[PDB]
Amino acid sequence: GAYKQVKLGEDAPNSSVVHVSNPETADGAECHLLDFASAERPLVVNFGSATCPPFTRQLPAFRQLVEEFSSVADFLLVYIDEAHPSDGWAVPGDSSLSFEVAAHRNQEDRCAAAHQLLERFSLPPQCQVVADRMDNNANVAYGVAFERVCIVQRRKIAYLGGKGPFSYNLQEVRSWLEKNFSK
Repeated sequence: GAYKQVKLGEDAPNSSVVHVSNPETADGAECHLLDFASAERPLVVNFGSATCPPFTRQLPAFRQLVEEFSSVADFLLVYIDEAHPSDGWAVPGDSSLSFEVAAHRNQEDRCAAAHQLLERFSLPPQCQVVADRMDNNANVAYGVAFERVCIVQRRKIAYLGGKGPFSYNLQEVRSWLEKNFSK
């Protein structure tokens, strides 16, 4: 109504997004989040942007999850609005892991930033990538505060990272996957 609040167990919002080609569908094609979900296979959805350090710091660990589990689970990176958009002048005095991105003007800018991200962090095609639409519908529906992971299973939210200081933890996602595939 006036605000959204998603929780564990609820139906996963079928947000509108745009494909970002990640070759080994047409680049920029419109699609929906649940287009990437299949049978009882978990879909691990990782929301963030290049200027969000908690997100980029764990992108290598995300890549490893994709490598270890893509035969049994699907992976989707949803590129949202920049956490810390650049103004182009100030020089990060520390060498930083990720790269600067200015505030997106349009969908093309957001898709371009996702293309930059995929190259910088060596994400493989099995890590499917989309960009949120410019109305930020996926960001708002999934309650993302700069970065979040949601695992969708059987059309419902099976895992939803919390709001604590260290709630964004891809090794907790690893644990979920280990449990799901264990006897």
